[PDB]
Amino acid sequence: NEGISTIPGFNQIQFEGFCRFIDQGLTEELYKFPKIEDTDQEIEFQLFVETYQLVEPLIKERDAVYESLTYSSELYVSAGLIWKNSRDMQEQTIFIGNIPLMNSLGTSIVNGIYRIVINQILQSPGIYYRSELDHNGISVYTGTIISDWGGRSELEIDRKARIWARVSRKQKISILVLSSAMGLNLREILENVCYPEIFLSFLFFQQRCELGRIGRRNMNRRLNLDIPQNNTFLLPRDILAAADHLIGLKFGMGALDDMNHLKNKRIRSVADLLQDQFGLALVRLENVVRGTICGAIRHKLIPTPQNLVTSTPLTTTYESFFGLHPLSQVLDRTNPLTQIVHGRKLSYLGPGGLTGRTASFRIRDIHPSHYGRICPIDTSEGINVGLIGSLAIHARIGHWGSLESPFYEISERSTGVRMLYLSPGRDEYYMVAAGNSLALNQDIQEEQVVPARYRQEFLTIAWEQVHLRSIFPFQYFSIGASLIPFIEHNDANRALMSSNMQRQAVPLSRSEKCIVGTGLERQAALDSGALAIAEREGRVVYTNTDKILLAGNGDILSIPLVIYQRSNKNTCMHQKLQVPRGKCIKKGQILADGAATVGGELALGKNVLVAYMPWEGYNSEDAVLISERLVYEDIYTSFHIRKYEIQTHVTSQGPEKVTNEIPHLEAHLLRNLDKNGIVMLGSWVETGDILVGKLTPQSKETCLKLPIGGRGRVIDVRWIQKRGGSSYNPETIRVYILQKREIKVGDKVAGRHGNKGIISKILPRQDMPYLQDGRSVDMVFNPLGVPSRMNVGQIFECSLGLAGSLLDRHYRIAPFDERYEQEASRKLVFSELYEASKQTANPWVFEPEYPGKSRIFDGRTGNPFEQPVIIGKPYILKLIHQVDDKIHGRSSGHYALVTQQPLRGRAKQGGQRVGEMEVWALEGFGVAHILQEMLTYKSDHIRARQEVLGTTIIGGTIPNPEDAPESFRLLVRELRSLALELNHFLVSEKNFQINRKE
Amino acid sequence: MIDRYKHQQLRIGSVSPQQISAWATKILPNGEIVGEVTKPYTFHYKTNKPEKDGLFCERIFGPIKSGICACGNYRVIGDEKEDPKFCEQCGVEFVDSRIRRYQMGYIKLACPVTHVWYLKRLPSYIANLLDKPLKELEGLVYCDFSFARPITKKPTFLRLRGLFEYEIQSWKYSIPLFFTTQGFDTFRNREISTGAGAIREQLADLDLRIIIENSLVEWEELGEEGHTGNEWEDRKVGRRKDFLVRRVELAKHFIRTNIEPEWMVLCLLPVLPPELRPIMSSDINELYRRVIYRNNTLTDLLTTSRSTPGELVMCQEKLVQEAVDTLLDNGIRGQPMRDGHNKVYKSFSDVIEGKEGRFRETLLGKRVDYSGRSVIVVGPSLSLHRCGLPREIAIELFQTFVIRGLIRQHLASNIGVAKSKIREKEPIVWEILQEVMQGHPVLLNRAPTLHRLGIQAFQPVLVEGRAICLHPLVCKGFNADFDGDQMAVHVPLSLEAQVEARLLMFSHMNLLSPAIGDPISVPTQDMLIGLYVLTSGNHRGICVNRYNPCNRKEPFFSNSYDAIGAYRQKRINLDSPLWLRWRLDQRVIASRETPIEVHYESLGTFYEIYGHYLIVRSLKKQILFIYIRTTVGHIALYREIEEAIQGFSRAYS
Amino acid sequence: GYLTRRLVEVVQHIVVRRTDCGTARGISVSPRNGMMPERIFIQTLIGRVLADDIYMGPRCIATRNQDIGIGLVNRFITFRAQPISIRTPFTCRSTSWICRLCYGRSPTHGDLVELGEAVGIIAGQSIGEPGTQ
Amino acid sequence: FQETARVLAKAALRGRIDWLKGLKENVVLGGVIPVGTGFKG
Amino acid sequence: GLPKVEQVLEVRSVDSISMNLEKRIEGWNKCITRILGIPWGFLIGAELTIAQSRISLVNKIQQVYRSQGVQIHNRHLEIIVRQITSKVLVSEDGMS
DNA sequence: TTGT
DNA sequence: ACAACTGCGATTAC
RNA sequence: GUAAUCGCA
Ligand SMILES: [Mg+2]
Ligand SMILES: [Zn+2]
Repeated sequence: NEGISTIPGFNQIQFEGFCRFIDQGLTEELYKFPKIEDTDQEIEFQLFVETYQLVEPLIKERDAVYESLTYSSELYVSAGLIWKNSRDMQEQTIFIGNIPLMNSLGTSIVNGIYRIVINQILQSPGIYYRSELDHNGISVYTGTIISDWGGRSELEIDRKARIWARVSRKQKISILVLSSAMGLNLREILENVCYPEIFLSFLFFQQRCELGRIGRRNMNRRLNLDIPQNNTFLLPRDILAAADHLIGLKFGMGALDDMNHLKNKRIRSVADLLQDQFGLALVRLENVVRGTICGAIRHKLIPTPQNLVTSTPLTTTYESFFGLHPLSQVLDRTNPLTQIVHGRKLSYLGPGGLTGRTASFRIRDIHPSHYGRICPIDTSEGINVGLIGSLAIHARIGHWGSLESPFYEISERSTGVRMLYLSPGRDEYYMVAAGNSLALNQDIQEEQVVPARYRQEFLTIAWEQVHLRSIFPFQYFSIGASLIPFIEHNDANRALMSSNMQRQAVPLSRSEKCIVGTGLERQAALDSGALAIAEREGRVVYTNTDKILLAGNGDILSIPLVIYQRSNKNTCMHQKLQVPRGKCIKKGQILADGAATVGGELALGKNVLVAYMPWEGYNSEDAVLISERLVYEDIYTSFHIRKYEIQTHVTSQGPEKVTNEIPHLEAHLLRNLDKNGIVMLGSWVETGDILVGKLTPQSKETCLKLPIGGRGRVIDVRWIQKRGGSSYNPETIRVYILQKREIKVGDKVAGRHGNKGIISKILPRQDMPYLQDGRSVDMVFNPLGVPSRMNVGQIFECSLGLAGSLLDRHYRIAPFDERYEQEASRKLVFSELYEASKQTANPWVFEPEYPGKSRIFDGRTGNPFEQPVIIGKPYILKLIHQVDDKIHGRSSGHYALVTQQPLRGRAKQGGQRVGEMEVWALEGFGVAHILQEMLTYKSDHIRARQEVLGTTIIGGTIPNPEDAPESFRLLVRELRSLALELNHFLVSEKNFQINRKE
Repeated sequence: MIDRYKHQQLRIGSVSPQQISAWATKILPNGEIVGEVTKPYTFHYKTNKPEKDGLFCERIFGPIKSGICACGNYRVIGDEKEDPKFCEQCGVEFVDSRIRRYQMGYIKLACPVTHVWYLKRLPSYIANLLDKPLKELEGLVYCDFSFARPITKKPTFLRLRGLFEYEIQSWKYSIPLFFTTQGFDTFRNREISTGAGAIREQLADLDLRIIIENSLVEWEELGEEGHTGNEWEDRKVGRRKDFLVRRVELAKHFIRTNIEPEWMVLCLLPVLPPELRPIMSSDINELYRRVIYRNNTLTDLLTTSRSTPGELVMCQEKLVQEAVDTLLDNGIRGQPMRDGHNKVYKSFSDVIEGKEGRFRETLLGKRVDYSGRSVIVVGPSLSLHRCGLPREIAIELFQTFVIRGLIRQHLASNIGVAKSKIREKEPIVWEILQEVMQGHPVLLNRAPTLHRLGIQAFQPVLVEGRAICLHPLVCKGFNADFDGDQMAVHVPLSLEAQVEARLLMFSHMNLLSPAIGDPISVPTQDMLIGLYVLTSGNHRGICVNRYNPCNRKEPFFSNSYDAIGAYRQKRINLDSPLWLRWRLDQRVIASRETPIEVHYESLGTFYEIYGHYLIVRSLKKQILFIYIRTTVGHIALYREIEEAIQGFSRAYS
Repeated sequence: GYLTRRLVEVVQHIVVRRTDCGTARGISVSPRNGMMPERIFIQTLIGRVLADDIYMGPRCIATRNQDIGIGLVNRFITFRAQPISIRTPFTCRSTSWICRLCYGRSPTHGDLVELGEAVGIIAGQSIGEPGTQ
Repeated sequence: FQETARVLAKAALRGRIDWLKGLKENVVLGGVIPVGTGFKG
Repeated sequence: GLPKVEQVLEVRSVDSISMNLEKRIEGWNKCITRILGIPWGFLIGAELTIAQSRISLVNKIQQVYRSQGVQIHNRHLEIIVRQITSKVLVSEDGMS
């Protein structure tokens, strides 16, 4: 009913999954709970499943995220306990536990953390019929039956009939024996099966037969069976049929099954995981009920139903699931695009799925079945390549667990038009043509030829024979790839790089829309969740920075805005009002604009003038030369907020005490602290200052200091008293600093077309090359990247952007504009440039001799360059990786307790690692002393290291260490714990004496 | 040429229980012996203090603090005044607490245990020495059985002489009552033994010479006609022969290695030093507590009464041996023995073996002090020996050197004032930092260090930024592109290391790849484009002229300097042809083509016009003038190379 | 990465520790044996040390213990030399170490490998690094 | 390098003696490697 | 390519490296026992097998590297090869 | 898983 | 039974 | 201090 005439919601998948869960999965799980009766009198407690009612959360989301509490709902079910002596059943409602609730965006709040549930792709239960060719002889044919639990009832055939099951570890097993054990009398078996001559010539249980509803259906499909859907059990007729098909495969009457086909796979959504978690929680609850009944019998007391049930199992189960499950990950909130793209991921790796190493090559390639249902250019780069992928824009999840795609039906009928979400297996038996119909050759139009898809193949057929047509432009891609303008002119390899780099953008202090776009930024910003959308019609009577008042139908609703908040990836979140006071807004329109969004469209970068030429080497490899205008005009300024927290953990000996007056500290510090041991709001701090001062008696000084690189204003501090832990808990003090970061040498910039670079010099505007207009270019890029990485759409974008800037237009172009004609992008770009040149009379914009190229001058000398250069205004983004974060340096500070090597990590102030591939290079160069120094006194030799500082301060020569490092000594100790000795035992060549080194 | 003889020989072997005892045994001043671990307790309850005679005991291992003791009185080691080495009240010695790192312990085991490596590996050394099958030994170790004759060097009255006794149903109650009960206990060891005494008696009472003799005899017997038989029989004969050869080799090695097979069964188990397993609590220590608990329960059951049931003590012996197996090496038997959270326990074999094991993670790879990483950018005006280095990294790398500089000059009195001045970012600190590293070499390196050119050496130049500048021509070596790559920095402290870095590891000394000896540092992307534009040429044929010149180049320059000046003054274009006079060199590479036209006048001077040059001569066969036809690009490249060579030669003097 | 690691281990020990080991045997390199590729023959001869004198009539083109160069290879292919005896790590008299003459010219600078150089590691890296392509 | 425990048990039972004429042997021991400047001539 | 490089170096089977090489090796192993007697048959067979295996092992690796344009010097391949072909296996018949 |  | 790239950095969960 | 997960080049 929805998504067949417009782009569906990006978060509709999680929405419908959570809805189906709450609708049916809770009741289905509550139905299967057993009747607790563990006694001689058989005192029985029961839960009335019909009286299942969830309750609204006691706290709001804005309070859960603030107080680090979970956002859940209360499950109340009426229960009846029939006592043995009372001979009656008292009925009361019990609080089983809390069930987490999902937001409209798909995210859940557990312990104050935003977490998303990534979907998993698992093979569907069924019969599979693979084959394998033997080294010598005929090819072996095998049929595997897959169960919901994961049972494998294999069947094999040798050169003879030899219908042997591979269930047993032994050589083989008799299929006739299995059929006789099933119930067959050895006569009806041969009577029912086809080709009975072959069968007659040849002369644990619950989990294998636990076929799902899906399993039943599939079994019926492959092996024609009329077994009702309800009977989801491995019937012997199914086995008989399986055998029949297997023998038939030997004579050529069969078709093997492709296990990479989607129709053979199921998708597990948040509902499937929540249902299993609820079942496990119910099992734990039944165990706890049995235990408390056993205890009440020991204490000679018949208790009320409330006394039996405790709220622990449900809460602890859901908490452990959200905390430790491999398919529950924290939401990435670097930019609004990440929030939406995170919930569309489909993963092969997971609990019950292929591990990175396990996955065969075949698993990781596109299968023709993935067309329109999965993204063919969005994967995870690394060892898990081809195992983590996204979900198509127009896809939906089906009733049977299969992803479905929208296909138009061009076949003539009563309606003559349909949009059907065909499942993966069904679209194979259809002629799907993605081409247009704008061709006439003096014959009827239906006689024209067009490429089409049939039986997982490509072929050319007449328009009379095509049943389906793929009209939607964004049907075969995902949100990440669809945001790439002119994607047809870019290589498929660079598309993945561009999709990955769009995810890294940092929201800037100011936002500007893109001149050239694909038109998906609107719905992206709509479904991102960082936008204020009204839920009621009315008028905006009052406008304020903190809140917005919307008066409608005699009711006033207040919407709270976000003012300089902090995301999970240290990126600022802020919202600004868009609508003025006194205008009407419908239910759905935009009230305010969040970060990285202006005018309701996603805006992850800026539009700057760009020239493609080499400049004095500053552009070698990939490197960008940028002007100072981007610096002193705050074009790429961004705000980053980092949090630091230390809990006041109360030890058994003494609790921690927070005092401002702490001795043994210099007077230059502690200025920011208040009367209480905490920094004040609005205080500028730097590296090595004290944020929270604690006496820590148990006295000492476990304080909070700033690390290297932390220089920002203290925006807010929170004193968080922790409760609900069944006992007094430590208070938490969270400080927040805001670091304004400008664009600097070493920062990464990127373009939507896969172009990435690192700034190398900030030249002034006077030295920058200027156009014939007189304006200096903002950035200069290397023109040799285009033939290397094969990105041609960037040129188009630059030019169209120049044209737009001059004519004050914004172009939202759907991909694959060459379906209309040939060189449609080129025609559009050249036409818009000419118009700009005519309207604003700048002849330079369109040069008839070389369209799209102009001749610029040098800022230094003032002489024109020989060849023309490309001048445009592309959309450049600033990436999260920044130099400040990557800078690091260690002299001699801290060591590991056991290894005694220097520590790891930039935050921990640790050195760099000399691996085996570097020791090899050092040995090849022949630098023995450098290797020895690095392996002993710069790393592990405690005495030598202690002496190094003294020798360097005094200035004396550092002697060569002769003792063994701590790593070797450790080995000796370990090996001798393993009862193995190790002695150096050096022998002097002078006097032939053995000397042990300890 | 007598070489410098260095002789170092590491040695490994099985250690006797006496040595593992002497690794821990120590004699206090009072006269007690310390070293035995007997209690599973690691630390006190809500006191965070080491428990006595425990896994972390101060008495047996050492004090937890330097100069402090568990008794409560601090002392100074090495003082002039006489001080007792160890407190009379408390066993802990007054020493620096580094000993806890290097000090070992040992738990005495009432019932012996068998090493997992020797027993349960597919090649079983115990099953090799004792010709008894591996299944029999694994049973006798794990499943209650009996071995009839474990001693062959003592008198034996009973004539059982059996390999595996599957049951004790044989009459033994009438035999024990008949003999004095103490007497029965005395000879039961020579009689049927069970669990861990039979293996030790077989390994101890054994003659390796008789073993090699019998194995050689059986080898000589077999192989006469086994190959003639079927493949199965030949395979069995071959496997037996290989087993016999391995037995011979093991016995021959045991004869002359001062190592006894008795040490394969562990009477006493060593305990790792406490610091190496610091409690946060480790599994090592969890398994240690488990084996300690099981061993003390076994000792209690043994010391309680001899009339105790054999089943209980045997089951506790099996539990002790399984705990010892899980401690030493888990996973060889195939049983994971997970924790309370269904997680497998780590063992010493898992610690040593693995990529993340002891060897590869620690010994062959480690991190160093004096190191920093940052992103890399192009510095296109640097020399092959110079590299741009940020100041915030240099101040941390060379911090000790600038401290020494502040101490030497009258700028800082002490180390603290100098460190405070360095933290304050005073201007003199940067001057001292510059003066410090003018002759110091920096070792840059990259994470994918595939070849030997991944690590090189440069001269650090102080820059104002956060990005490490690198020379462009040196990028190929590091496979570096400025798209986000990062690099590390290393400072050689010793003078020998500085000499090595400055002489061997510099870029000017490594210009040829070690694969085929080809130039690795060459113009790649933009310099190649510039050179190609310089030396490309000019439009020669129909491109330069619209009509044939038959119906109907111009500039003549005496010096290359004049042509370059005219190009700088925009008089002539880059590709514009010209004539350049040469001083009798004829070094221009060209095709072997005869003159296209030769003009000979009456007086004797003949002009020879070639494709790219004109050579005027006279009647005396004397080359009067030579004019080369080229462009400013070729002469510019030639002049820049020649002037580079000449400037190098002049600067040498 | 995996291939680069294993190779280094096998040949890690080898280091040039002798100027000459005394071997009188050398492999015979002839073009017609392997279809006579000129470039491959030149690459094979360049960098090796001769183990036997090459005579074209009374004159000796190159004697023993001499390092072949591009000019010598060109003279050999011009004079159509018969199978040439050169030194190689195969004809060395030891497996733990090699000598300067058996190894030949150093790839780094262009002279005999100096004593103390570890050629084993170098070869492993020179084989592993181009394995990416 | 691949089977640490096996070769360790084998060398322990045999009693092997290793003379540090290799690079990784001195690397583990933390000493001067007999290569280049570490080769005494 | 690179999988073929790994294969030759780890000599899993001599048929993998070449069929002609395995044929010649088994032919020598069979025939050389007849002629040249006991003391001068094993040595000459070992030398012939070493020569043929080294020549083969190199030619294969160098061809695999040159098919893609990678130019490597035969010396580096030789050092490694020597180690592969530097040990001998005593037969089961002789024990002393 | 893939092969050893 | 054994092994299957090198390192770095970030987070949360114990 | 260890895991899980993602990213980086
Ligand atoms: Mg790169
Ligand atoms: Zn296009």
